[PDB]
Amino acid sequence: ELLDPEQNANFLDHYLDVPVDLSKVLFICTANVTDTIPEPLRDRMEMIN
Amino acid sequence: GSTQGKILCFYGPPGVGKTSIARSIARALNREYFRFSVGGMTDVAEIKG
Amino acid sequence: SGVRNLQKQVEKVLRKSAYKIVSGEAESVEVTPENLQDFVGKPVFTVE
Ligand SMILES: Nc1ncnc2c1ncn2[C@@H]1O[C@H](COP(=O)(O)OP(=O)(O)O)[C@@H](O)[C@H]1O
Repeated sequence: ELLDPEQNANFLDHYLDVPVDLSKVLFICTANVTDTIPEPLRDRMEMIN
Repeated sequence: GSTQGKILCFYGPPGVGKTSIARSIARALNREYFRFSVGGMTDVAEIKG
Repeated sequence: SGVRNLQKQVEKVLRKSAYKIVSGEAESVEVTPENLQDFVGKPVFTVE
């Protein structure tokens, strides 16, 4: 739900229910080897090396 | 046109300079930086309070 | 089977159109099916 380009725009957390709008944020991910990451998650982002 | 989201990943031997270039992009693009390790967590509440 | 998820998609697309209006260039966004992949990015699923 965080990393979905669309659903970040209405991110919500248990403390303050109201949606937040993360749409402009630039997430990045770092993994020592890209394969161990579960398939549904690995498949979205590109695995630059 | 405007910025667009996409997720991306970097991977390679530890200590290749990954995070340093990450921050370099944060000051390249001029966006604000904030690192957030997530190695080995399972308490989803940390991501949502 | 529910329509809530399509309502979220079209919402996101619309709000991006609002962002193209209120500060962006066009005074009248004109969505077309070929255009949509611009707004909401590339299709994810295809192979039913
Ligand atoms: N091409 C490079 N130029 C300058 N410093 C580098 C380069 N490659 C690696 N480093 C240094 O190596 C270290 C590696 O750190 P970093 O990418 O920040 O996280 P990690 O240690 O996980 O790689 C940094 O201190 C960085 O300055």
